[PDB]
Amino acid sequence: FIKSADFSTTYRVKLNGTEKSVTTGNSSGSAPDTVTIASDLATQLNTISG
Amino acid sequence: FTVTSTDYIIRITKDDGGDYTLESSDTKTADATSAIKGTVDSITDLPTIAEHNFTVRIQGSATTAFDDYFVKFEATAGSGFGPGVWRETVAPNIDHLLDKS
Amino acid sequence: EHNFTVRIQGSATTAFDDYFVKFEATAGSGFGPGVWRETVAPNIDHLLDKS
Repeated sequence: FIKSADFSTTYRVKLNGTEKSVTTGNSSGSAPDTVTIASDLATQLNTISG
Repeated sequence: FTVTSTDYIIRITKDDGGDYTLESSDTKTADATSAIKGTVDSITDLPTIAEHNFTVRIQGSATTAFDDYFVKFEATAGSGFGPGVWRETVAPNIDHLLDKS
Repeated sequence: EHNFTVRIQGSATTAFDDYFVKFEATAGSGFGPGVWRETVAPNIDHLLDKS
């Protein structure tokens, strides 16, 4: 569950001992959104076999 | 579908009277909109103005040992649309009268 | 998702033990908003042999 988003925030998800990371943009960038952050996290953790 | 708007209220009515789904959300918090339909969470989400005799169900919390209940609307003007009060009512489409004969 | 089971860690500080909550979609099936209600723990025998 992703609740909210904030400028210049790196998200780390640990599954089965491995970690994948995504860093959002700063204030000068676009407004971050939980939908895009979750989509990126899903497509990066989907590479984990099993 | 019949769609009409007044103030900040978008009235929806299906011509054949059948049911449908209803859900809305914005791109920041999904709080500024309230897609009222059938039953909802808590009475705090009720808009101030409504149509009289409008029936909405409220999901009670069995955590508090209270079951569900319903709230009905009556306009302050006595008819039509306008501000009014929500009071604990009976569920609709249910037999509720005793044959006095 | 409906029929989803999650456990809530109770607080013995308040003299209430643990419990569980289950989900049922408002649409009646599939995914969608719904209610979380106090339920029984899963994977446990819960019926009486009526015979």
